[PDB]
Amino acid sequence: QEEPKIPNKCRVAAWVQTEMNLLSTLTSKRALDLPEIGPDVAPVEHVGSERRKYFVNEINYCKASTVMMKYVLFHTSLLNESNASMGKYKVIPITNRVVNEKGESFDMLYGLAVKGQSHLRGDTDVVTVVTFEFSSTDPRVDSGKWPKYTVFRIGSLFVSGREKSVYLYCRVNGTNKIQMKWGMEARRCLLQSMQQMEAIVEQESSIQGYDMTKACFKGDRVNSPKTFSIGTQEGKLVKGSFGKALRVIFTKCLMHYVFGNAQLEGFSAESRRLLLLIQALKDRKGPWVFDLEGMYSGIEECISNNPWVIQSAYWFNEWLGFEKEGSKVLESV
Amino acid sequence: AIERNLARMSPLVSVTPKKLTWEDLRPIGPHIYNHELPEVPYNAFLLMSDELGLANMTEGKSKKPKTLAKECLEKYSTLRDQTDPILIMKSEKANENFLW
Amino acid sequence: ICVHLEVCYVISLRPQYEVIEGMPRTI
Amino acid sequence: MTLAKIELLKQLLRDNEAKTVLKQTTVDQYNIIRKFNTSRIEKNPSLRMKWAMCSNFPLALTKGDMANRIPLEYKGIQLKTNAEDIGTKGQMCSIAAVTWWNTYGPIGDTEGFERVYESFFLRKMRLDNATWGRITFGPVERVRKRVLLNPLTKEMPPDEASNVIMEILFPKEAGIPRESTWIHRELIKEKREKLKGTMITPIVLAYMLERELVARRRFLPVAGATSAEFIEMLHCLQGENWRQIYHPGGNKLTESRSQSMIVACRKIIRRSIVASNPLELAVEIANKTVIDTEPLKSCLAAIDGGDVACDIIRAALGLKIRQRQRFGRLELKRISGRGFKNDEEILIGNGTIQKIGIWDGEEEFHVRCGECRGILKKSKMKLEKLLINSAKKEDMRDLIILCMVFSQDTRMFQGVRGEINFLNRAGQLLSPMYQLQRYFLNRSNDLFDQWGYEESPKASELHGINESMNASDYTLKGVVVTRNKVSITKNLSLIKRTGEVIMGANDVSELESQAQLMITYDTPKMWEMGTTKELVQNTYQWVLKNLVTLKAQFLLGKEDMFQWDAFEAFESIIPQKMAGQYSGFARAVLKQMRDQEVMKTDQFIKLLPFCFSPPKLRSNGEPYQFLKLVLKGGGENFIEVRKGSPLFSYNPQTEVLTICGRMMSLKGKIEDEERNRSMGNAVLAGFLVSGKYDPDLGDFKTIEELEKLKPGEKANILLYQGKPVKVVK
Amino acid sequence: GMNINPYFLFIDVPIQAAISTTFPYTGVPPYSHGTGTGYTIDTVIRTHEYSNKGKQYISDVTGCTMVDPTNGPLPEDNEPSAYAQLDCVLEALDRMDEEHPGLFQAASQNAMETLMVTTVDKLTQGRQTFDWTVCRNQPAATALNTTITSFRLNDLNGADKGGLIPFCQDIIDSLDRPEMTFFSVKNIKKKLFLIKRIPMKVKDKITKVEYIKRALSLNTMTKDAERGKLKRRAIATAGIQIRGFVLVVENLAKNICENLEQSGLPVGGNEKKAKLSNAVAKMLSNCPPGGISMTVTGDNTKWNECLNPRIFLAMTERITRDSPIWFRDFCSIAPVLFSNKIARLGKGFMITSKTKRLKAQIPCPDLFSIPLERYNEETRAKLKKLKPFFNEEGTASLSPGMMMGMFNMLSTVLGVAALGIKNIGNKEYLWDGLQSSDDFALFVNAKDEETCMEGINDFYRTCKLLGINMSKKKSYCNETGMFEFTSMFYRDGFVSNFAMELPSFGVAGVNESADMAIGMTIIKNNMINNGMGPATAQTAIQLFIADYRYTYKCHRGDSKVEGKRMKIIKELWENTKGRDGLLVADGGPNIYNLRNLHIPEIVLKYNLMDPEYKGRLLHPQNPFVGHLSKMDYDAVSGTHSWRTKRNRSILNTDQRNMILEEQCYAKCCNLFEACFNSASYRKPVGQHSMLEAMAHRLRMDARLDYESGRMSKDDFEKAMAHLGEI
RNA sequence: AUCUGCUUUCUCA
RNA sequence: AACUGAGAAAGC
RNA sequence: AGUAGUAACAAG
Ligand SMILES: *O[C@H]1[C@@H](O)[C@H](n2cnc3c(N)ncnc32)O[C@@H]1COP(=O)(O)OP(=O)(O)OP(=O)(O)OC[C@H]1O[C@@H](n2c[n+](C)c3c(=O)[nH]c(N)nc32)[C@H](O)[C@@H]1O
Ligand SMILES: Nc1nc2c(ncn2[C@@H]2O[C@H](COP(=O)(O)CP(=O)(O)OP(=O)(O)O)[C@@H](O)[C@H]2O)c(=O)[nH]1
Ligand SMILES: [Mg+2]
Ligand SMILES: [Mg+2]
Repeated sequence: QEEPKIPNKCRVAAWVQTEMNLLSTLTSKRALDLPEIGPDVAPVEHVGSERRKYFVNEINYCKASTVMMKYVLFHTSLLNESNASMGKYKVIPITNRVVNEKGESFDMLYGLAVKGQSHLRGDTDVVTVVTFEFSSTDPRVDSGKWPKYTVFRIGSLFVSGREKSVYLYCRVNGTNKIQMKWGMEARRCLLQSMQQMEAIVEQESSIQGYDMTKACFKGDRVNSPKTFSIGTQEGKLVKGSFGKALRVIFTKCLMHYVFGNAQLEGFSAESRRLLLLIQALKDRKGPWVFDLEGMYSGIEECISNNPWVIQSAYWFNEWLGFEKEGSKVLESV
Repeated sequence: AIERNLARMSPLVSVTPKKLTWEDLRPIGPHIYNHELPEVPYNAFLLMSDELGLANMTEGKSKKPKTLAKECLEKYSTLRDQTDPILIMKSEKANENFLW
Repeated sequence: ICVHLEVCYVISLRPQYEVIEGMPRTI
Repeated sequence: MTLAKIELLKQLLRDNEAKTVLKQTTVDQYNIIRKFNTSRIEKNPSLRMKWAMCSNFPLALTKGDMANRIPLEYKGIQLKTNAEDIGTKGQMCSIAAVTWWNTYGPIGDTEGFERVYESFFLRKMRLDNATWGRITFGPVERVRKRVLLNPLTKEMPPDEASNVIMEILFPKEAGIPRESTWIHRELIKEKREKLKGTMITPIVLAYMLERELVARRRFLPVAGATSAEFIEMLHCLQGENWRQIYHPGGNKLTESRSQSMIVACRKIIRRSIVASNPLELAVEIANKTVIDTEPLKSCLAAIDGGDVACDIIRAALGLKIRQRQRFGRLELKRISGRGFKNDEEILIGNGTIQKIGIWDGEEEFHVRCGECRGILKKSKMKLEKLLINSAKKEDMRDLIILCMVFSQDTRMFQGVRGEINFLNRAGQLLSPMYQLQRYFLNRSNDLFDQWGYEESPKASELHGINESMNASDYTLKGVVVTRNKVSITKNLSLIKRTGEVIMGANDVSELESQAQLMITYDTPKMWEMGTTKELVQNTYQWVLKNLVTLKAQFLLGKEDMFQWDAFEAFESIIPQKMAGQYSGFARAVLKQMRDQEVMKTDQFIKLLPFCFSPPKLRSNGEPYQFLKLVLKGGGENFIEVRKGSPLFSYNPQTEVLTICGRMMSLKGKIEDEERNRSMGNAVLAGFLVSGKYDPDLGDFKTIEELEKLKPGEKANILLYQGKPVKVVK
Repeated sequence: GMNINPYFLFIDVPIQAAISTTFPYTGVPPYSHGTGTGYTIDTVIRTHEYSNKGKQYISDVTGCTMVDPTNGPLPEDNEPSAYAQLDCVLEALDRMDEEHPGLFQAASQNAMETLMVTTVDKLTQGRQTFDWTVCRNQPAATALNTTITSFRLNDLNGADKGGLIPFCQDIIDSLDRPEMTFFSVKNIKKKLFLIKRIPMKVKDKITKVEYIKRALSLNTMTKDAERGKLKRRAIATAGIQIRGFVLVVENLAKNICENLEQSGLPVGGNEKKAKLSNAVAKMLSNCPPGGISMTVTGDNTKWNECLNPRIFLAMTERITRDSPIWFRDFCSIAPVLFSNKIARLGKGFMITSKTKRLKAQIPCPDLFSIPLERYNEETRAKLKKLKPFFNEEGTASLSPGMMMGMFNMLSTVLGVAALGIKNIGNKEYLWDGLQSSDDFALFVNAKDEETCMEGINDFYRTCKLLGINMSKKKSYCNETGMFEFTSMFYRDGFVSNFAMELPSFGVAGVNESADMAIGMTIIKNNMINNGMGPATAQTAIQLFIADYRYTYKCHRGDSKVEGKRMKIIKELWENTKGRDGLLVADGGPNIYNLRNLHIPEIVLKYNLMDPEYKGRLLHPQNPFVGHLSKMDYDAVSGTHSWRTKRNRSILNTDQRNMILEEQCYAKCCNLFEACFNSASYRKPVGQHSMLEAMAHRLRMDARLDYESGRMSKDDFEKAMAHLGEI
């Protein structure tokens, strides 16, 4: 009986922070293909549509939305090919539909995929997908980021007078039917991102007596725009707009899907147990612990090689340091 | 019975309550700061921020993914016709020849 | 019960009397 | 097809395995073999559907001519599988086959769909013939209540509905003719005649009938509208922060209108009593109150019923008072009497002590039930007399039972011997009297057993009756059978021209119940009729918005800043007993903050609303002292003077005020010196800070000890966990 | 270079208000792979190590190694302990009875009445039951039917009485049979290379002790799609013999729980939220003035491992004190069966040669047939620790613990009884809690924090006395006002956690119309009671329609998507004049919004459909919906209410004999339903044979047809002849 | 005054 | 080789 | 190889 391969213990990789920063940034293209919705009649429906305008205009023009749509479409096509061609090697192009501010529609080809034998009788049975994806990033910049990828240099492109090298990242990845199905359903990452923020808007409305979506996003004559603690720049807390926070939460949910496995589930559960204690501390509830090191070990056993979990631990430590500073501010009372 | 057994129960059986202070909240997972460990590699199914999508303006007519990819490669004929593998990086157990 | 059923049967293609006794409740 | 079925049975018995299955298996065990399944069913239907849709022929056809109409291939698209494997295999088709049928297939009859799904068509009709008001953004307190999901015209218990369905659809194999088969004979016959010309599957018809009859009740969060026509739109009606005014279509039962009217009148009176000149405010609100889609005045005029609150509002509005009451199936009219309700630890027959509502004093009611009438005279927990008229036996029994329960006779309470639940599975308080009524309606034998029997009247007209509903030689004790303008005071007291109060605001039931219909208040101050949490949040939001002006007036003015409409509305949720003490305590604390340099803005906001009622100081002229100011409604509705509260918490670090779950910011209205300022000067009325925890003084002194201190006497006060201080008078 | 830190959202929004962000339920739930034997052996070892200090003996009935931690030495440390004290449990039950006078008597009366009116059909309400005749997992109905047939072979006809009591009497009598003969299923292996396994049903016979072990055997497997846990766990399924009495025990415990103010069961959803909110409000209002109230959010570690079926037997006897002796014995059976429960270790372990590229499956009976050095370190240690309790036939003796945990209600009763003490030694603290099966939320009111912690420590020790092990790692305490109970996060009120119901937002995968209705209703209910605002509700509608169109390939008719269904959809779009009435499945537009989420799609579009399309869609005889049988009834549902056969194909396995038996039963049931149309709606009762009922029904129908003139005289003669020969 | 038939999915335990 | 209990939803 | 993670798939 062969020893099980334990997930490796890896350190924080700076590329996860870069992924979070770039996926939250506003691009110029729309990938969401949200279908029509029946005409509004009730004032509740009109309020919902008005709020959706802001929320989607924030999320829709973000790189995370394009990545999510690419994942959804590719997993749909991959499941279709796997069931249609179980005993054939199929080329499944990595494709997406994008729309810019001008309404122009573009077909985006991010690469090709080879769908090997896919006699996926079981739900967890694995089909190997060989992905040849175009990119502009030079792997040598962050070699530690690309030990799984064979990268060639196939040409160049001119987004403008500038010249950008093009590389072909080749990786023999794999996936099962469950992963394909949940990829076809990655659109839910929108809802969890919207609801959390939408609730906040609703809260503000109850404090102001009127719909506060425009005030929260842009700020009206009576209310300044909502600003959230979005991140850090040179060790100083930075403030982002409401839409930036919405995009950050949407990116967090998209990464939950992309890097979601047992490690992330366990880390989420245990770190939530710890987050509740931190909140009790912030509320001056005088929380008492019984075995804190045991809870910490439960949290830490889930941090092995999931990039999102490792970066979440790093962000948790940073946020905990900031909360400790805030408590230091609170002590003088 | 309960009071009797509690009296004769070992004192070592305690819930060990401890008032929580911010100092007790050490950073979680210190090993991730260990530079002796490898950086967590990129293991996502597809490239998220490094993705390069070749763009092809459409005409409101989605024929097929195969034809879409063919047209997009035809627009960027320089990349399609590249038959010279300029290997930049290689995975240890991969076969750059077979991959190309 | 046996005597009652015997009397009912003695009392009894198209029989004049259908029997409701000597059968389960549901039937 | 009896002959064909017999031939099929013989054919099946020709098979030994089927023969033994039929012979050995009993009728009860059929239900087991009906579920026989050798291969376990898969457990990821979503994945299975996504997998099958990406295949050729996932759908299964039904053998017949209609399946033959589907072409094998349509424009190169193979709709259905080839038929070269007919032998004991089956047939399959693609979703493209379904689309082809919808495009070019035969045009069938839709009458069956209209009949079966008439419930959903009525739902659509209610939605379409409905009007929408305006969406209001503000706090909404939703209570989890067991409400009916969909409207019904005849709701019956599930077993009764099942028997009715069996009679309608399966008259032959229906079993024993039960009480339901008789009391619903008309409906059963009507449905049978209506369903006579139908070829729809009997099981589908049965489910249609149960949807039409069986009532689906679920626990849902509701806010002022529990009628099923509103529950079906609950998702759009309101949330935790917004409320959509909705007017459903279709006809509404007058019972819901009466219940909503009672709730509206009770809310109006509760909000008006604290107001100066309560009559004027009550009239003003009632003139702008709409029950679902009709004004409150019209509902009061057109409803021959209500309660004390409805009568008070009618008198205020000019309508005559209808001194009528409803106690379930029993309808009563107060001929004369007077009684003040109290909570009594009544001992029930099965050894249960309950805080039941007990009335006192002589009271006479013209009572009626079904088609029977009578006169009930009662006193505190006793039925003095009950003169009933001749009517049907069942109606007379119902009237007698309901009058016994209404009189709250001690024998009636002692007559409970069985399972009676006065608390729902969710811990919510069920009405004790109605539960007793429900128990005694069915298990009525013990009530008459314990009531006692005396000699039947021998008078000229009075003849008594017994449990058989006949003029027996012995009558029920206190029961006999016979064959034979107001003015309203400023304080909402109904007085006869003689000078006697007949009803008052204090006589209005304090119960706060959700309205059956949606009560709207077409006034700018429509939030003043909300629940405790809504009122608290709105009042504190008003304080925050006007915090600058309130604080400026407080520093400059002396007494004119304590009187506001918002605080008047907030007073309606402070109990009258503690309102004056709270006002005195809060005013003293605010004045002590102002006179000294200690001004905790959070404490000023917290205590300001309570400084509305006239102060009621202690006998020595010093204000009362409180740790928590308890507000009306719910155990968690209170304000902590020192600690945070579920309704009011302050975070100095972020200067964030969490009120009823909503976070406002005091950043901008604050002084940086306030954080360093001590909380000990804004906790006890007439107390300032002198130093830290002094061991010599002793242990922390409680409110009772603190109130008894002398001037200049130091003591230990624990502001909250981990924060002790030393205070002086 | 600003770096985005999502946790900084918590600097503004409190954790509970943003708790939904802490649930990664948009990702794939973890799935177990391969064998579950490792986890089963782990749970066996954990149970026995938590009960090892107890009394170890050998069962004279089965020969298995039994461990009894009850009444054992009190634990001297904080490790999971199964050494429950009978005196302490009985004292807790007496305290609860004093708190609730007559509660036990009423619960016992209700359970006994339900048992007296309960039928054997109640045993068909299970997903997968350990069928002892085939020693596998079979659907509960299949296992029950096979058990009944085997009992018939053994002259055990109590099931024929129609009640659960006689069938359970047969169950306990079968243990006394010297040998049990039953219908098993074997398979012939044909080499074609491929080893095709053709199964056939034969007759087998086993001894008394083997049958006893099988009846007491629990079949173990691995749970799939579990969320929130790093490591996979094992689950177990019982047989009919155990479930029969577990039903009654669970019903009694449920009757008890429904009348306990500190129980989170059987209430759920909004009812549970109301109960918990009321309890929290009461405990907040009952805080002594100036005192400190502290809430402990606590989880119990190794709940099933440490719970002892002997303690549950004691609880059953204490509860059913006033019941007739027959009911007391009936309720005692289930804890007795679970105290002698045997665990089937599963599929065994796979041993592989990497250089030779070979793998083989060593089954549990052959687990020790190879040197332990050929297993990995963890498996080697697990097998070494399992050996004393290992049974040569390939099972493990698991007398302690509640591996299956089928006593959720009874365990809740035990936890509440633990909560009922409320004080020890008249100290200055009072605790009252909320108790689900194992999760709990304690509330201790005292004069200061020190006394609150004293009370919490006393509660911990008392739970240890009752066999309950509060998890110090996962449990924490704060001031009353914030806590968590059964993943419900209370912060001055239960906040809305929108992520938990997120996984159900997708296409339910039943059929097009059913999935449409399910998605719309899920959106509606999440709006009602999960904090989903109108904007998020409309976005959810959009996303559901997108997923629906990409699942059923029913994109908008005017869209440019291409597919086998899409060509006909476009043809329908061109043909249709009232395009707004076309269903989404037929490429029609989506007219759903918030106001009409509660109206079915066809009803919503009924007045917008074209008459031609409406008639084609709502054809009473459309072939895509299963009909009942021309004489076939009219299927009212539309063409989209179709069914995809749930094809349970197994590679290299042609279950023709099993399918034949299933189809024989199906034919008999179909004929019976044709004779008795009410069978589908109302369950047909009767102790007589199905053939007798069908014959009498057909005779009456034929006589009525003859008298009424429906049937000809010659046809009536034919019917009478056929019935006579029947 | 609302309390006094099963199957499947999701969540929780 | 997808268990137990509870809740909601859908279908028969 | 890879997916994945305490044990599996990489067809039978
Ligand atoms: O829905 C609640 C309440 O609004 C509703 N109700 C009450 N009255 C009516 C009328 N007249 N029409 C329609 N609906 C009505 O029934 C529920 C009662 O809740 P609650 O408000 O708590 O009732 P209350 O607190 O008043 O006590 P309750 O015993 O239920 O009596 C309600 C009603 O009956 C009168 N009443 C009862 N009893 C036993 C009385 C008595 O002994 N003596 C006198 N004088 N009156 C008695 C109550 O006073 C109310 O009139
Ligand atoms: N029969 C089942 N019971 C379950 C299941 N999930 C939870 N539970 C019950 O709830 C209890 C909680 O188990 P958890 O899944 O939380 C196990 P966890 O590792 O978190 O706790 P410990 O390892 O016992 O400390 C468990 O003991 C069972 O009694 C399940 O899938 N099946
Ligand atoms: Mg847990
Ligand atoms: Mg818990």
